[PDB]
Amino acid sequence: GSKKPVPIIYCNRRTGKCQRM
Amino acid sequence: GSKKPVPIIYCNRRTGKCQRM
Repeated sequence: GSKKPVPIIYCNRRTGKCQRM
Repeated sequence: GSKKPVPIIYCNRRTGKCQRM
């Protein structure tokens, strides 16, 4: 319940990946 | 100057702040 309610992510173009916080 | 083209940010609710990558 830390990233579910809050759509906080970070896509690192360097590695072409994205995840939630 | 890489986050300009790519709208990659990260708002840390913990500190209630958001910035670009």
